[PDB]
Amino acid sequence: DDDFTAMYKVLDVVKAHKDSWPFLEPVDESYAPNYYQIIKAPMDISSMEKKLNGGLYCTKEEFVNDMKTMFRNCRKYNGESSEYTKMSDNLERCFHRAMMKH
Amino acid sequence: DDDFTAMYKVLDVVKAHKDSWPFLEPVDESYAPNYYQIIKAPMDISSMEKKLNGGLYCTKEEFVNDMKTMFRNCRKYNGESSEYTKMSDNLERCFHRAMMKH
Amino acid sequence: DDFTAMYKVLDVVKAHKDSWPFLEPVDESYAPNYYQIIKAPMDISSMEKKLNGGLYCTKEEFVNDMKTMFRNCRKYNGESSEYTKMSDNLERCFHRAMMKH
Amino acid sequence: DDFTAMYKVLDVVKAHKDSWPFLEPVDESYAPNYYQIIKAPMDISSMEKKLNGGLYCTKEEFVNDMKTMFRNCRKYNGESSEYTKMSDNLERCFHRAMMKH
Ligand SMILES: C=CCn1cc(C(=O)N(C)C2CCN([C@@H](C)c3ccccc3)CC2)c2cc(C)[nH]c2c1=O
Ligand SMILES: C=CCn1cc(C(=O)N(C)C2CCN([C@@H](C)c3ccccc3)CC2)c2cc(C)[nH]c2c1=O
Ligand SMILES: C=CCn1cc(C(=O)N(C)C2CCN([C@@H](C)c3ccccc3)CC2)c2cc(C)[nH]c2c1=O
Ligand SMILES: C=CCn1cc(C(=O)N(C)C2CCN([C@@H](C)c3ccccc3)CC2)c2cc(C)[nH]c2c1=O
Repeated sequence: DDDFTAMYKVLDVVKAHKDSWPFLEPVDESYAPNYYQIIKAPMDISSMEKKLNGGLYCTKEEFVNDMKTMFRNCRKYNGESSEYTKMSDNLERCFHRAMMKH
Repeated sequence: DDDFTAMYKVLDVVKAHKDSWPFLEPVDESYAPNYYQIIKAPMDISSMEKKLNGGLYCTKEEFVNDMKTMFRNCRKYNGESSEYTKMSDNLERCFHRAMMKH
Repeated sequence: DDFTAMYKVLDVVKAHKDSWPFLEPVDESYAPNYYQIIKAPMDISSMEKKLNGGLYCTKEEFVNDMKTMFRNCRKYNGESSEYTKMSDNLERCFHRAMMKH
Repeated sequence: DDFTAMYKVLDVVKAHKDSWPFLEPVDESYAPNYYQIIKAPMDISSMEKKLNGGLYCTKEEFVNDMKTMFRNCRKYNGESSEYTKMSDNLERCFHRAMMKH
């Protein structure tokens, strides 16, 4: 198969994970005060989906980088001890297994 | 062929233009004295890139308004006869061509 | 020339489906004591930095860093590892590209 | 087109009185552990090689390499270094040239 199909299958697996729900859409600032003042490059699963379906991921590289940002942003904003960060770790290990499979 | 994909393609075209380089990042005040005191709403290509990839442009209207602001700030601070203003007219024309294509 | 050739070859390698574990320096949280075991770590981003920094005088000097990158994988993960299968895939791709460019 | 502009800019930059420390990759004998500290080394000769090799599609990557050059200087030598004064001068020079060409 090809890189598109692989990335599509990976996102589907990631979205299905029990802890994906905080990462599905862009962060609502009413739930997270000054998120966009703190986070310079916001990233979420729906934006990755938009880029993928829009033919904007030429290679797996820029896909991994966006994933890397989504998790970096979580850690940065919520802290290492946050419940969101535990979920982020779980989702990261999920993204990793999926990459290895697809 | 989606608002997101269209805006992504447009920004890429704009960044590639010969005169985009002074609009790529937020204005360095060391090159433009008291820029931030004069300009109430600063805007640049990297900020718009971050807004787009963050899922913050619901419609093209939102995007056009930021672009309008970016060029308004240039004319305001540098004046009609400035070399920056010639560049900002060229880039505005570039923004327009891209919006018609994508 | 050699410069442009080395440039095109890294691009081909990065584009390969199995390049993603070789793109950045190894995260020790995924590979315990990697840096204690591997004495000369190498990754695609590091070679890109050397290339762009004018640190590759020869084509050979560059080919040795690539070779080290695959050697390190085999050494650390073993012959039967899933990483080694991807390393093999990335290696012949590298070779195919070197012959074309 | 963008080529000619970037070529003229580099020529102007190379001609500047303070360009000489930035012309070639850093000699580690003058700067101890430079390559251990600086992860992305950049210099004018490397930028010339990329330009002449057709690796700058747009002015954007060219500006980014220039930004790296100066970032490296500041990082390694500090804000109060004589090299950093030279770096500021060369940056002002890069800027005038970019406006002209
Ligand atoms: C870790 C991922 C990024 N991230 C997402 C947050 C976030 O967005 N949330 C928790 C919710 C807000 C409401 N939404 C809507 C769409 C929804 C969906 C289903 C049921 C109720 C509400 C879901 C995500 C959030 C909130 C803080 C304080 N920090 C963060 C944060 O870092
Ligand atoms: C193959 C050669 C180099 N090599 C890389 C490893 C490695 O580092 N990885 C596989 C991951 C680490 C985390 N990153 C992040 C950004 C990521 C990417 C995609 C999904 C989740 C997380 C990607 C590569 C790794 C782990 C072992 C046990 N041996 C190795 C190893 O020999
Ligand atoms: C600022 C730019 C990058 N940068 C270059 C250095 C550097 O390499 N130099 C200054 C010289 C070394 C030898 N060469 C030769 C060609 C030469 C030229 C003229 C007289 C003698 C030798 C020129 C660059 C250097 C040294 C420190 C402590 N930090 C740096 C450093 O940050
Ligand atoms: C045009 C729109 C916004 N705008 C940006 C300016 C600005 O910031 N610049 C032109 C530079 C500053 C330094 N950077 C670096 C990375 C650079 C790039 C190329 C060569 C040298 C240095 C690029 C933008 C600037 C300066 C005045 C007097 N008015 C303005 C101004 O209205």
